[PDB]
Amino acid sequence: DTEAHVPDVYEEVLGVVPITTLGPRHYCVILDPMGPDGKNQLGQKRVVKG
Amino acid sequence: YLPAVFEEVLDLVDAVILTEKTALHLRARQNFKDLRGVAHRTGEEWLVTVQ
Repeated sequence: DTEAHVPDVYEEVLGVVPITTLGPRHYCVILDPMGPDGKNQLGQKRVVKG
Repeated sequence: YLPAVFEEVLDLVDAVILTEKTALHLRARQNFKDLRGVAHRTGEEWLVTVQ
């Protein structure tokens, strides 16, 4: 979207998140991931690999 | 908003933050009709969400 984003007056910077990368032999269990609605499906956990 | 001759200005109330993760649980202090057009009694507690 924007490689250099200026913190807007309407935005507070909570932090910067490093990319979580899964190797060819790796999986992670994402606690509380969104569905397609963009809303946090808490409690759930989605295993992501590959 | 330029205050009138009678309006004593109180604190600036900001809109609460409502994402689908959260819902605002509030109690009506008295009979009125909300912005959505729903009659509420003098203490009925309901939820306002992103919907």
